[PDB]
Amino acid sequence: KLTIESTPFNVAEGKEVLLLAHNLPQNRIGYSWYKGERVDGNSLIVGYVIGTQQATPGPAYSGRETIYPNASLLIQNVTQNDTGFYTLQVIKSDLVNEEATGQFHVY
Amino acid sequence: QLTIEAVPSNAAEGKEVLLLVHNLPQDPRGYNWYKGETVDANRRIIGYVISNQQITPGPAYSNRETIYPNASLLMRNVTRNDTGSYTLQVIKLNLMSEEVTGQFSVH
Ligand SMILES: [Cl-]
Repeated sequence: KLTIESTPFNVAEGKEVLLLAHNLPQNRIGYSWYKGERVDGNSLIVGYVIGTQQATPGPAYSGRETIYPNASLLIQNVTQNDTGFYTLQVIKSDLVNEEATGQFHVY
Repeated sequence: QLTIEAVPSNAAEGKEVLLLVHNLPQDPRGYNWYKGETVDANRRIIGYVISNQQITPGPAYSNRETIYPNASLLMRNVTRNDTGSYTLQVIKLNLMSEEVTGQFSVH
């Protein structure tokens, strides 16, 4: 089952956090990361097409996020407003998509 | 503007409801329907992949639902327990998405 691990969980203001996706589906074709606990267009950080490596920012994009081909999301120079839940949707070739939510906490 | 129109909006038990989709984006790749107000794989009713016309029953499929190539969802044999919200996610060719939620009631 797709799960998100934040490392570290407790992240000092100004430092960075890496959100790792474990158990990716084999027929993955893209990713979308969202701020909060749900898929929601108003909270899209970044979308990503694996094959072209094309990242597309959304309204929650800060310029401090980087999405990697294994779906990991690095957030740099974190602030108190970055604190909380992040949700990954993995888009698959059959569109039987999967989601997982992770969390970190800025201190 | 992507919208759902429930036909009818308030249905009698045993009858049917069609969730008619208006204003699909250009370059859809396919669709998924969800029970409730949020995209959630566990609540996925059924989907459709345009390129190979693949229909994808999900965990919330109840043997009453049909998805049409225009993304509309037909539910046959409705009951009072179907009353509530239903959410469509459209995946575009570039793997960006749009979500919209409609509702209907059964008396
Ligand atoms: Cl780290």
